[PDB]
Amino acid sequence: GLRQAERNTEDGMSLIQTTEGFLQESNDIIQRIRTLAIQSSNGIYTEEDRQMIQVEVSQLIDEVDRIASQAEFNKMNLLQGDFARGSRATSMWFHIGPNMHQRERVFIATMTARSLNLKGQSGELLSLSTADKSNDAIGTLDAALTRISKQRANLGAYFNRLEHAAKGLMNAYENTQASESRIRDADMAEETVAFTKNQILVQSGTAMLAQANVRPQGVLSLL
Amino acid sequence: GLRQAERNTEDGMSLIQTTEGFLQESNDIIQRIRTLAIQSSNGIYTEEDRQMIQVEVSQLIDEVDRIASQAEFNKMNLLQGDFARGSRATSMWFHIGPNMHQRERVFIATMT
Amino acid sequence: LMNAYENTQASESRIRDADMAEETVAFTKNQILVQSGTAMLAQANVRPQGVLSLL
Repeated sequence: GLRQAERNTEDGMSLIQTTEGFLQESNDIIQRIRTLAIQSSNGIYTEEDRQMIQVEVSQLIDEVDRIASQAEFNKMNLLQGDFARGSRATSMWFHIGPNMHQRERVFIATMTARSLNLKGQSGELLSLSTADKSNDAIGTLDAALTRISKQRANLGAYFNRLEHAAKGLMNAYENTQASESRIRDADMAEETVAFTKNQILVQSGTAMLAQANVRPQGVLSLL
Repeated sequence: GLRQAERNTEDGMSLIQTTEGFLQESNDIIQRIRTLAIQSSNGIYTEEDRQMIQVEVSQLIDEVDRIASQAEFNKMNLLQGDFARGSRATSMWFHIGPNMHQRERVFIATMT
Repeated sequence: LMNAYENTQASESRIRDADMAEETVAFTKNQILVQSGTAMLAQANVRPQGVLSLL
């Protein structure tokens, strides 16, 4: 059980790292969006230039949604929110122990464009078409960065806890294996000594028996 | 009696070794929270940063409690205080000897 | 995609690739046990040889 639990913990660690992998790209894209919004707020650009910036924003919000709906693991989509706090669809657990309910729960919040305020509830994207609604567009991008960073911090906490659990599982496995060996495993030297003593005994006994069969022939001389 | 007592000694020794191995990782974790606390005391961090490192703090405290409640031996928990000094639940005696009595108590403090 | 590739390859190696250290340890233990077992079998083969001294 300890060996299997160590393996399971290390698999879950791999899962956490592969989720943080997509989280990194999401963070970088949101940061680029914030830089573009800072640029667009300037008063020297006309409406056409802001429209080009909006084309860029739409194009690299679409792939944010792409990572949200495609960041996957072994036949499990991760960032859709199936393993969120209030999610009903499913729950994610790690069996990190060798007996009964030695499990743990891991939460991954929604990371779709809707949840990050990059997309409206009706499907409209965050717009940089004019200065007025692009000046406050930063006020949603910093919140999106904060949410992404908070999820990353949660994932890192799970990472560290799973590392400590794996090390402890390995130590406990070694100690328990040693303890079991000291009870079931046989010491070769002492058992060999006993076997040699018994072998000498059986040879002596069979020699003495064989010489004991010839004892009663002495009476035959009387006849 | 002596032959069996030596086996009793070595199995109690194994139990002690297992307990120490369990406590090792808890010591390391507590060191980690101490480092995190020293980091958090700085005056440049904001409240949200302190909260997000408190996330890791909680994810370490629950690990400590998990280790305390799950560190087990042959059908007996150890770190939960069952074998403490004032503990009423049970007591531990190692029969390191070939005749009656010759037992020695071993105390394990609560680690919750 | 490159990041996902490296992470998923790490996971696959985690699940399938063998650890040479522990495998070598087990192999060594098994072959020592094999040597001891064949020595004991050879020794047990000549064990009933002491009976014929009675004849």
